[PDB]
Amino acid sequence: QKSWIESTLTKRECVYIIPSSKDPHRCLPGCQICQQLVRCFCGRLVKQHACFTASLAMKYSDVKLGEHFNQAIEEWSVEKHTEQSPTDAYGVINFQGGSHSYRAKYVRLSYDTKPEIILQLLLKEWQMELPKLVISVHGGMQKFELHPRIKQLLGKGLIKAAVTTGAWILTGGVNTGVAKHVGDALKEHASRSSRKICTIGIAPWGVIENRNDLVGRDVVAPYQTLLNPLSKLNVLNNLHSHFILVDDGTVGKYGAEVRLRRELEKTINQQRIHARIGQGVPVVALIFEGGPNVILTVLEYLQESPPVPVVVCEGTGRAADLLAYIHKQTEEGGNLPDAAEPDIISTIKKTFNFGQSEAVHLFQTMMECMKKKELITVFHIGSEDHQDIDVAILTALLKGTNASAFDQLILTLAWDRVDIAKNHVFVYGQQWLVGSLEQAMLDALVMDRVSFVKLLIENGVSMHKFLTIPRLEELYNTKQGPTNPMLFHLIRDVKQGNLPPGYKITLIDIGLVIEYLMGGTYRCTYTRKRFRLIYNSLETKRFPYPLNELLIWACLMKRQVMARFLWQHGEESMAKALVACKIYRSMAYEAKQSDLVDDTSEELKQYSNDFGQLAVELLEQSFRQDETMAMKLLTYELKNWSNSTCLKLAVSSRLRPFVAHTCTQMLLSDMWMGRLNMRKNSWYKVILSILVPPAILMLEYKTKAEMSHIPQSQDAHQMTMEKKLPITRKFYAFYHAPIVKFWFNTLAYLGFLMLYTFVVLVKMEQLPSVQEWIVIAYIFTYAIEKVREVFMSEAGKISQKIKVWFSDYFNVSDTIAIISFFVGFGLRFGAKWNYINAYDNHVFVAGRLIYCLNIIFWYVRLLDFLAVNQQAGPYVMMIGKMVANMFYIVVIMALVLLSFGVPRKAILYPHEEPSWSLAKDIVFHPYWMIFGEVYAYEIDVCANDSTLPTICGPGTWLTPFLQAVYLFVQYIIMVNLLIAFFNNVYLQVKAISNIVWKYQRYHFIMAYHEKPVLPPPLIILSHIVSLFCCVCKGPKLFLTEEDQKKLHDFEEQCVEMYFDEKDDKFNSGSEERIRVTFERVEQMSIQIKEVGDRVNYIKRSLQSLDS
Amino acid sequence: VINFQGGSHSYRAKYVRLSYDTKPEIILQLLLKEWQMELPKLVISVHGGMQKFELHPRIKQLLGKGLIKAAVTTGAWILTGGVNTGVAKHVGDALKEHASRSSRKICTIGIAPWGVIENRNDLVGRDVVAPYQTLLNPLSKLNVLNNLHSHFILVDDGTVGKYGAEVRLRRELEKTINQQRIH
Ligand SMILES: CCCCCCCC/C=C/CCCCCCCC(=O)O[C@@H](COC(=O)CCCCCCCCCCCCCCC)COP(=O)([O-])OCC[N+](C)(C)C
Ligand SMILES: CCCCCCCC/C=C/CCCCCCCC(=O)O[C@@H](COC(=O)CCCCCCCCCCCCCCC)COP(=O)([O-])OCC[N+](C)(C)C
Ligand SMILES: CCCCCCCC/C=C/CCCCCCCC(=O)O[C@@H](COC(=O)CCCCCCCCCCCCCCC)COP(=O)([O-])OCC[N+](C)(C)C
Ligand SMILES: CCCCCCCC/C=C/CCCCCCCC(=O)O[C@@H](COC(=O)CCCCCCCCCCCCCCC)COP(=O)([O-])OCC[N+](C)(C)C
Ligand SMILES: CCCCCCCC/C=C/CCCCCCCC(=O)O[C@@H](COC(=O)CCCCCCCCCCCCCCC)COP(=O)([O-])OCC[N+](C)(C)C
Ligand SMILES: CCCCCCCC/C=C\CCCCCCCC(=O)O[C@@H](COC(=O)CCCCCCCCCCCCCCC)COP(=O)([O-])OCC[N+](C)(C)C
Ligand SMILES: CCCCCCCC/C=C\CCCCCCCC(=O)O[C@@H](COC(=O)CCCCCCCCCCCCCCC)COP(=O)([O-])OCC[N+](C)(C)C
Ligand SMILES: CCCCCCCC/C=C\CCCCCCCC(=O)O[C@@H](COC(=O)CCCCCCCCCCCCCCC)COP(=O)([O-])OCC[N+](C)(C)C
Ligand SMILES: CCCCCCCC/C=C\CCCCCCCC(=O)O[C@@H](COC(=O)CCCCCCCCCCCCCCC)COP(=O)([O-])OCC[N+](C)(C)C
Ligand SMILES: CCCCCCCC/C=C\CCCCCCCC(=O)O[C@@H](COC(=O)CCCCCCCCCCCCCCC)COP(=O)([O-])OCC[N+](C)(C)C
Ligand SMILES: CCCCCCCC/C=C\CCCCCCCC(=O)O[C@@H](COC(=O)CCCCCCCCCCCCCCC)COP(=O)([O-])OCC[N+](C)(C)C
Ligand SMILES: C[C@@H]1CC[C@@]2(OC1)O[C@H]1C[C@H]3[C@@H]4CC=C5C[C@@H](OCCC(CO)CO)CC[C@]5(C)[C@H]4CC[C@]3(C)[C@H]1[C@@H]2C
Ligand SMILES: Oc1ccc2c3c1O[C@H]1c4oc5ccccc5c4C[C@@]4(O)[C@@H](C2)N(CC2CC2)CC[C@]314
Repeated sequence: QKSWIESTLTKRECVYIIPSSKDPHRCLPGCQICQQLVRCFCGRLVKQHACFTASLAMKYSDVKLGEHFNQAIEEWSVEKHTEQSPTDAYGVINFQGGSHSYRAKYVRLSYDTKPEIILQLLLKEWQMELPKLVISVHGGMQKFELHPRIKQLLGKGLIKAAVTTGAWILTGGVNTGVAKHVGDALKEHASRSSRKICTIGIAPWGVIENRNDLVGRDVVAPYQTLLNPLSKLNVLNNLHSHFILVDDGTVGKYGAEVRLRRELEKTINQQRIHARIGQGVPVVALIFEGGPNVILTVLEYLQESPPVPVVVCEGTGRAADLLAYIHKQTEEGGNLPDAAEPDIISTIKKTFNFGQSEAVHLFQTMMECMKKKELITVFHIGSEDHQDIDVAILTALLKGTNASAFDQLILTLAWDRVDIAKNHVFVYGQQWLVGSLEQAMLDALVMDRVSFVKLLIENGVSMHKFLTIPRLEELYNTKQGPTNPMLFHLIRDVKQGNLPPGYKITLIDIGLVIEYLMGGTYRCTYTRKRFRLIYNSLETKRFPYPLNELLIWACLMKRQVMARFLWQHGEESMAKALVACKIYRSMAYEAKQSDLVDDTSEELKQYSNDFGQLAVELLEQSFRQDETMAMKLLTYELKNWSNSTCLKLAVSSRLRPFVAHTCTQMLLSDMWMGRLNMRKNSWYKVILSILVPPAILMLEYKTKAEMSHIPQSQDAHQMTMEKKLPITRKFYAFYHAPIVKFWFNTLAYLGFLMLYTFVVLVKMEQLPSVQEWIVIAYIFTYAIEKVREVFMSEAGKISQKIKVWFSDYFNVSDTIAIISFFVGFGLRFGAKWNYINAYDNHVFVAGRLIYCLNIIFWYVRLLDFLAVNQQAGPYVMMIGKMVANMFYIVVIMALVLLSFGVPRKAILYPHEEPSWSLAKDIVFHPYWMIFGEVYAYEIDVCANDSTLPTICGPGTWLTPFLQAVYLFVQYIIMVNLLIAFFNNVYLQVKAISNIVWKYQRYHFIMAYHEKPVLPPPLIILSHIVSLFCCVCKGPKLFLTEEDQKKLHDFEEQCVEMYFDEKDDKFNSGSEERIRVTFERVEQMSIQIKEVGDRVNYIKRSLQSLDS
Repeated sequence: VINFQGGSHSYRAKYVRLSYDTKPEIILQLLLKEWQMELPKLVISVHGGMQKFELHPRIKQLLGKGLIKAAVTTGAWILTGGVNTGVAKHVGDALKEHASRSSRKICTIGIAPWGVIENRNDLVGRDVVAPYQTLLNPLSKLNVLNNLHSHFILVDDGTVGKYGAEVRLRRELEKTINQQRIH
């Protein structure tokens, strides 16, 4: 029937009508007054039942003929004579808008609803979250009027208890008594926190007004909140979210829900608070201004398994304050103080007039409520006692119901409340079991509870003894937390597609993910021989560096707040940040290349740039402390990250601000020098020493101690271990310096162009000249070296070597230049000569003309040599970026060109056959007009000074007007638009070009450590040796053990200085000092007004003691 | 190194395990040259009662702050009992509140015995960076070292138990510093 409520829930009607006690009121003609006023013992009168069965019985006189044997008059029970029926009510009970819209729900169910059915209602149907706290408020109806001061504290404490725990608040529902003060607390401090606060009012379907207006199946009914003057009944409170309405008889009969509300508390406390915690949901009882039936409710909570605790307030003044006074004058669980019962029972009867007879009956309840003091928490207002009742609500669930501190701690873990756990669980004197704090850590890591991981580490948990292999197997294999939906896609990409449905993840599989993300020759510690054998066997079952293992975990599970926390703890801070920058970057690249409805690539790319910024800020901190030791931090092997290097990790991430940072640029500048001391040399001297080999020995070099921060080769280190440096060592130092390899290739390249310019300008005979064979020998041997750069570069995959190398500009240009040369040399050399006149062989012409065009590639390649300079380099990279940026302005200039050329050719040349010359003529002249050529005497072809007098004809007077418009658009609009484009894009392209230039000095300078000594006409001598030693049989930074110790102390010290100066800059800013002033002046305003009230309590005794 | 299991930070420290009959010139030669320590300008030998406990919160801030600003502004050594019972628990919690990585200037030297200390056999080793736990052992009653010290001097007369051998040697250390020139 498209209604889950109708198949399960229940209305119920009083179908069998028993009249009232004896008496109809007045009005002698008795036959009419038995219908007009006589109520049913149901409670409603006889004309409102309508009783489809007994409607045929009311016509006789009524149901059930007369006197009915007085024992049988009482016989109406709601079980026997009150018949059940389907729904009649559910929908939205939207209150008339005050501050906001304020929707809510209702059900109208029976009394005999089973406890499993009512639990099934709240969770599944109404889409509510299973809570972590139930605050059942209880007090007295209709009494009223807290003070203004106490209204703020009890109001604020009830909210911050519920929004920080995600609690249900069970109220009476109706606006009398408690719920008026519960909702006014919601009026003050809402902050739209009804998403987290779910106040559930359990009222009856009785004393509520406008019950017949709520009649309806799936009806969004409006409901008014106007205080009805003539009436005395109660309305619902506007700031509730859900209503449960129970009817036993009818309007009046003010109790049916006391059992059902209490049975609801039993069902929640039997449900698990979380899918990892065996403890059940706690229930607390808050007591405002109370009553006579309240005392039976408080005692019914304490006498139960489990013993639900009770929180009692004071200051309101009723039975609430009786429980405050009775609990106060009482020590631990003995009978009484001195005999002051005439003072107690007198105080009981001033609340409600009992009169010494059953006021004694209240005292047996007051002596059982002073008995269980441990489960009673009184909140004394006026001495800031126990600090904001939300502490005292949550503390009351820890003092009584004796359980382990583990049970106290894991309860706070579900609430996500550390200030209760720090100040009331980790107190002095608390004794802990051996494995309890470890089980708390395992729960807190899965549940993404960062501030508890911080608390458990400070209170004794060691991650070294904690983080085992099977436990870290679990941390990946949880769905009981915020998981990454991307990790399972990464695992199937490295296991070739096999996916069983259960599939507990192994660490052999995670390592294959890390090696896939880090790329290159990265080898994780999971996929090596030592780990696989001890993984088969299952101390050695622990990890040496646990916080390296969890930092990867937090990144792969996309738990950034956990990752930032686990980064600060442990060693190798700048390295872990660069690894994390790479791991998120690779997952961001996999996210785009994957068919998911949730991209989450911009989230990972932001996370990659956060750790990248941390790496730069640690390098800046290390560079300010000591320049030389910071350059060592860039190049020492890490021994926990696949023997990699902080440069190699940042270059792998393409993290430009690290490579462009002034520390790496000093290191790159010093690797360029080699063992030459180019601070006290000159570039004149390096070039001179290439041409004059004996001039090498007059050059100042660097000592072994001036090179401890520079990585070297293995055999280059052997040269340094031994004015030092005898003769044959100084030749190795010179010719293997990258600066020398450069000029020794540059001078050979300039001599190459001088020859290849000579070849192409001078007449070519049949056989090549001596100059031309030197050219061929260069480009051939130059091509071999380019083949060697491809094969022997970085990445094991041969096709991946290809994709990197064709990504640079001049490497693609070299490929076209090398191929087209031998196409040209082939046509040139391998052609049948004529012997009568050259250039009657069109194959030889085509070969020569390729030389004339191929030489452009080799002059533009001088920009490639010019880009080594600090000033010229950024401009060369700038030219390319400006061409790409101005493309669409130039396209517009090309359409304006064709808009003019086509009509000019059409008007001036009306008698043309189809020819490809027409394509030339519509483009040619209008293009040269952009560049200054007006063609002054071809304008106005019918003039006397015209150089085209035969073109004069019909309508050629239009073309001067066309060309006037053309050049206005080209120079005056489009050329000046293009000047303006470059001006206003200059600074941000010059800036980008500086960083790109500085980034790519790494790949440039680290290439010259691997290039041979000898330039590309003579390099073939070096390729023979390279094949000789390979068939027959990069740089590292060496450190002794006392220099690794001094370096690790430097890395640790500079990280400590980083977080201290970061905290000192935040605490000393103007923004933070104003607000801490703001928060203290707020508290001082509270105290002085409250001390100002105490000193007014002093002057009452001044008038007394003056008397 | 007797590196404590990381709480707030790494918190390294040293130890020696020496005798009772060490000559006063030898113990002075130990602290300065070998452990690369600076000769101080103040020695604050704290003394109190073991295992008693629990200062108030208000008095914990003033006595905590005053002991640090005495030591960081003078470059002082603080001589404690070393073990976590009694005084050194309150000396180190002063270091927890107002550290500001000022262990570069603060050199708290704990002189404990090699007796009542737990995990003494785990510290057995020539040039060994040994790990050391700070877990409150429930069944036990013995004392652990305090994590926020920097140097430990450990004197054994008999064995575990026998709670006094260092009272003479700690006092003879104070004689050697007061015979050295402050500058
Ligand atoms: C004697 C006279 C005869 C010849 C004179 C005429 C000479 C003509 C003038 C030519 C201009 C010369 C300079 C070229 C600059 C190219 C820029 C570049 O590198 O772009 C990209 C090439 O990315 C690649 O993957 C390229 C792969 C193959 C090589 C490209 C050949 C282009 C041919 C040119 C066509 C003309 C050739 C016609 C002539 C034969 C760089 O990569 P990316 O953009 O960073 O993205 C890479 C990553 N990705 C792989 C994931 C996408
Ligand atoms: C990492 C990437 C960068 C590296 C790239 C490196 C690879 C570069 C690849 C280069 C290869 C390019 C093609 C070669 C020429 C063939 C095309 C052609 O037009 O041939 C002509 C010459 O035909 C001949 O038989 C004579 C050729 C003599 C040898 C020179 C070409 C090969 C050299 C290559 C050395 C390169 C090796 C470099 C070292 C590895 C055919 O026409 P014809 O015969 O003239 O005319 C016939 C009619 N008639 C007789 C009536 C006139
Ligand atoms: C200074 C350069 C111009 C000079 C020529 C040499 C060019 C040198 C290289 C330039 C780099 C290219 C820049 C980006 C464009 C990529 C390719 C492309 O065409 O894309 C566009 C399609 O194209 C069109 O919509 C128009 C096609 C007409 C081109 C005709 C050339 C006329 C100019 C010739 C000169 C006549 C001179 C007469 C006047 C003096 C669309 O863009 P896209 O594909 O979506 O990509 C854009 C950016 N994105 C990747 C972020 C989306
Ligand atoms: C924007 C709109 C433009 C129009 C679009 C339509 C284009 C249609 C193109 C058509 C060209 C083919 C038709 C002609 C056939 C060859 C014969 C010939 O004319 O030879 C002539 C030269 O010219 C040539 O040899 C041809 C020129 C080829 C380049 C054309 C560029 C086209 C595309 C752009 C590529 C640019 C590169 C960049 C690309 C990225 C030789 O003869 P002559 O010079 O008359 O001299 C006579 C005297 N003689 C006997 C002594 C020699
Ligand atoms: C890469 C970025 C994209 C660039 C954009 C596209 C580039 C433009 C592409 C244009 C296409 C090429 C046009 C020529 C067509 C073929 C010519 C031919 O067949 O014969 C002609 C050969 O003449 C030539 O070969 C020279 C061609 C003129 C030079 C063009 C310079 C570019 C100017 C524009 C640059 C900006 C263009 C703005 C765009 C609107 C001669 O005719 P014939 O019949 O062989 O002989 C006649 C005999 N007679 C000579 C003795 C009288
Ligand atoms: C690949 C890299 C090599 C490295 C470079 C050094 C090695 C190269 C060195 C020398 C090789 C020269 C070839 C040997 C034959 C000598 C004859 C000769 O040249 O006679 C000519 C004189 O011309 C000259 O003296 C120079 C001619 C080339 C111009 C550039 C010279 C400087 C290049 C290198 C130094 C600059 C370095 C700049 C940077 C510091 C006279 O002309 P012809 O020859 O009678 O007539 C030509 C007609 N034919 C062609 C049709 C036959
Ligand atoms: C057939 C096609 C061969 C394949 C082409 C494809 C590329 C092949 C690879 C490379 C190109 C060839 C290598 C150079 C040798 C040239 C040979 C030659 O003919 O020399 C001639 C002169 O030559 C000279 O006097 C100098 C020649 C080379 C000088 C440069 C190399 C020195 C540097 C170190 C590097 C060493 C070289 C590097 C090697 C990689 C002698 O020949 P000839 O006939 O007696 O006389 C010439 C004309 N005559 C008869 C009118 C007088
Ligand atoms: C991957 C690289 C691929 C390279 C492919 C290799 C291409 C090889 C292509 C062609 C081979 C040419 C050999 C001859 C073929 C038959 C014609 C013939 O014999 O002679 C005719 C030649 O006519 C011409 O036009 C010759 C030039 C053609 C090549 C054009 C440049 C291509 C390279 C672009 C630049 C490189 C860019 C590449 C950069 C990537 C006419 O001459 P003849 O007959 O001797 O007699 C005179 C006239 N008679 C007959 C009237 C008397
Ligand atoms: C046999 C006779 C032998 C000598 C003759 C040949 C002389 C030598 C060859 C050429 C001229 C260079 C001489 C000046 C060098 C200055 C040093 C310098 O600072 O270099 C910078 C650029 O280094 C370069 O190499 C820039 C490019 C020049 C070589 C290639 C020719 C392109 C430019 C010209 C083409 C034609 C131009 C148009 C006009 C025709 C690099 O240094 P930096 O960043 O400034 O920082 C200084 C510290 N550092 C050096 C440690 C890095
Ligand atoms: C038909 C008539 C034509 C009409 C006119 C129109 C046609 C003429 C138009 C354009 C011609 C200009 C060509 C250069 C354009 C490069 C653009 C580029 O992408 O550069 C790239 C590098 O490239 C450089 O840094 C270029 C360096 C070499 C200079 C170019 C040669 C010009 C000089 C010789 C000329 C001498 C003249 C005589 C010879 C004939 C940079 O690319 P990017 O955008 O920064 O991308 C981001 C970085 N990334 C690459 C790593 C991914
Ligand atoms: C409109 C703006 C204000 C201007 C006001 C003043 C001007 C009034 C407006 C327009 C004037 C049009 C007529 C003038 C020609 C008189 C001379 C003549 O004969 O010329 C030629 C013909 O010329 C023609 O046959 C005219 C062609 C039609 C032009 C279409 C509109 C042009 C302007 C665009 C639209 C306008 C809007 C444009 C947007 C601003 C010569 O040919 P012929 O006769 O054979 O000569 C003998 C040749 N023979 C000896 C070689 C054999
Ligand atoms: C959007 C833009 C509109 C303008 C435009 O670009 C695109 O549209 C293009 C189409 C081109 C024509 C296509 C076909 C031919 C036929 C050919 O027939 C051989 C004849 C003879 C050779 O001698 C046989 O022997 C001669 C050339 C011609 C007319 C082209 C001329 C240029 C034109 C007009 C181009 C022009 C730049
Ligand atoms: O930062 C770099 C600093 C210096 C150099 C490079 C850098 O990056 C490269 C790059 O990229 C460019 C993009 C656009 C325009 C020019 C370039 C260049 C130029 C270059 O090709 C070049 C010099 N050498 C070879 C040449 C022998 C010197 C190789 C490396 C190279």
